[PDB]
Amino acid sequence: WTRGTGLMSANNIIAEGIEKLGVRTFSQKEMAFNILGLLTPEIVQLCQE
Amino acid sequence: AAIPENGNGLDNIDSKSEFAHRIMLTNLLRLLGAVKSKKTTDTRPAQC
Amino acid sequence: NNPNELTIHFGGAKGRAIRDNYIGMMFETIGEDGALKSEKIFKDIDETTTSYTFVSPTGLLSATQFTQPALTLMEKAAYEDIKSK
Repeated sequence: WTRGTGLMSANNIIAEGIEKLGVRTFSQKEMAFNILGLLTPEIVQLCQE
Repeated sequence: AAIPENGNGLDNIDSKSEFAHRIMLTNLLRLLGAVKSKKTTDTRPAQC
Repeated sequence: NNPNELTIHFGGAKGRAIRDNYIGMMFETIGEDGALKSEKIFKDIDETTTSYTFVSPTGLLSATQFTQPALTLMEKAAYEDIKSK
C-alpha cells in the first residue's frame, strides 16, 4: 500500500483504518527506500543465482 | 510505467485497457527482450 | 578495433570465476633494503570489485600487456600458416 497523490487520494482516508489491524502502509519515500534496498551488493549477487 | 485505468470491468475491457496491457506487459517484455540482444557479455547481468 | 580503454566486468557466476584469476596473479618484488615487502598492489581488484578498467591514452594495442599477446598470436598465425604449406 503506497500512500501517494494522484488518483489514490480517495484511498488515503482509510490507510489509518487498516493500519489499526497491525498492518502498515507506505509513503513514496518509504517504497523508495524499500526498492533501492534491492540494489545492495549482497542482493545483487543473490539475484544472479 | 503504467496507465491509470479505472472503471473498466470485464464487460468493458476497452481500448484504453488494450493499450495499457501493451504498455505494462506485451511491450515490457520486448523492453527486457531488447536489452538482451544488445548484450554480448555474459559477465554483466541486468537486474530487472 | 583498437580502443583507448577497456572495462573488464566481473558479472555473474562465470564473472566471479574471472576476477579470481586476477586476484591470484600476484608478483613479488623484494626491495633493495633486504626487507621482504610482502604487500598488496591490487587493491583495485578484491572480493567486492565488480569492474576493473584498463586505461592507456595511446591505445590498448600499444599498451604493454596487450601488445605482446597480439604479436605472438600473429607470429604463430603466420608460422602455422607457413608450416601448413
